[PDB]
Amino acid sequence: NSNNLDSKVGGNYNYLYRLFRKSNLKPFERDISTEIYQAGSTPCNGVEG
Amino acid sequence: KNIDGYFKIYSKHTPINLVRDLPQGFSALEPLVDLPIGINITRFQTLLA
Repeated sequence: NSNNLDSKVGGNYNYLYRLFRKSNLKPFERDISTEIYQAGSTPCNGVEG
Repeated sequence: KNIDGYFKIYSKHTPINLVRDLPQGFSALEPLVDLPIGINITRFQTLLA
């Protein structure tokens, strides 16, 4: 546990995770790409959708 | 080659006497360099003088 080490009372929002992604990944692979995932079949561009 | 984030470079140098062709013969490659980067490479170019 690292609760007393880095967690802040306002909510430690430095700790992120990649939730939405089109495919499962190969072992020992990382992704820092931040492109918007089309969770719907409608393609979407720009800054949101 | 690049397997499991490991880039393998196998090499050999040979003195030859030939003008425009690839020589007919046998020559094994000693494993020389390995480098643990961990990236997905798709394209490659040479660089001359």
